[PDB]
Amino acid sequence: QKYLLVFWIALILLIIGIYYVL
Amino acid sequence: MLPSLHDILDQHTYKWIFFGGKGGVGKTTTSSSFSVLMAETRPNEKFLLLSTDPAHNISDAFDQKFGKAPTQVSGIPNLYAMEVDASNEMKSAVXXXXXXXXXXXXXXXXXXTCASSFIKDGTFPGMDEMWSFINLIKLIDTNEYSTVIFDTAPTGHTLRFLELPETVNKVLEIFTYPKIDVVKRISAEFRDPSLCTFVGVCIPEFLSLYETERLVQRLAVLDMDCHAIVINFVLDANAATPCSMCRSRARMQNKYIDQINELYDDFNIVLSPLRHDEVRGIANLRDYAETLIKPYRFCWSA
Ligand SMILES: Nc1ncnc2c1ncn2[C@@H]1O[C@H](COP(=O)(O)OP(=O)(O)O)[C@@H](O)[C@H]1O
Ligand SMILES: Nc1ncnc2c1ncn2[C@@H]1O[C@H](COP(=O)(O)OP(=O)(O)O)[C@@H](O)[C@H]1O
Ligand SMILES: [Mg+2]
Ligand SMILES: [Zn+2]
Repeated sequence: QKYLLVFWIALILLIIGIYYVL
Repeated sequence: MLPSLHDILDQHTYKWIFFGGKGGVGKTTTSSSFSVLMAETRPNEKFLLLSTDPAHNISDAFDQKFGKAPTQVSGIPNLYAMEVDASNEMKSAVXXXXXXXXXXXXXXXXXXTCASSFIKDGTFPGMDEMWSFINLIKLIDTNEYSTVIFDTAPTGHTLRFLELPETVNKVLEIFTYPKIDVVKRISAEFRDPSLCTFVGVCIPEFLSLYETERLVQRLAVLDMDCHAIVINFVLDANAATPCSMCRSRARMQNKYIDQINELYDDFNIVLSPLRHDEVRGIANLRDYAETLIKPYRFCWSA
């Protein structure tokens, strides 16, 4: 889950970043 | 009280209509039909249909092809169709922000392109819900159509889509004009009963009870009105019928049908019967809509 957590952080960043498109 | 949706058409003030529920009950067949009825009745206005479900099957109902851009139906000019996908937004974006994203990830990795290739294959969870909200907002801004109809996906996702604007405005206003006012006006309309409305679809089984109660409870939270519901896949048989199968299934349905009426008697409950063949083509649609305005005549009717 450690590396996956980074992936979760990677995916969590896409959600926050995609917000700027709005 | 009256088992029909005639009260809906009279209220021209409506702008947003929804059709939600479980899968395999007629969410698409029902929405597409209701739109045709409203168009032929109001020829001096525009109307739009839209599908938010990845399993886009509207084209198979009209026997006509549709794309990711708004098109016009051959049978009637007043109506338009459309379907949103996630392979066009990424295609148009195809980065600048994504690059900076990696730097942030690499940073923490230190304190503790190749990634571009990942964008090609996609497979990004939630993209369907994220990009979909973007497309609608672009279409919602335009003010040429009068109303909009939705063929939503299962309840598990449509709810999370409705809560998105309420959270975006929060974080935005917490971290911070044309953009914020647009979303603020949208969430305002979705909450007014004189403009928006949500309709449900189910079948006479056991899972309908739990699903319907959970749906209404989560809608009352958002202050969205549910003024009616639709039942489908009904049999017109009775104990007098000789077929044992048709007789057994009917007894199973008369049970749950009576339950729903007692709980939500305040709502407009309508019953749709079973048909011999499928529902494909404008021919079969205009016949399926008559059951929603004038009620069918069943055996036990009176
Ligand atoms: N009244 C009906 N009688 C029989 N089959 C129906 C009826 N209404 C819809 N169907 C069919 O049931 C299937 C599921 O309904 P459909 O409209 O495709 O929506 P969904 O995919 O959301 O279940 C489709 O094959 C549809 O054409
Ligand atoms: N052979 C069958 N005859 C009639 N109803 C069935 C049959 N198999 C399943 N069902 C019922 O059809 C509904 C859908 O099937 P279910 O097993 O619940 O899976 P799913 O939710 O994926 O459709 C349920 O009410 C289920 O009990
Ligand atoms: Mg469908
Ligand atoms: Zn039979």
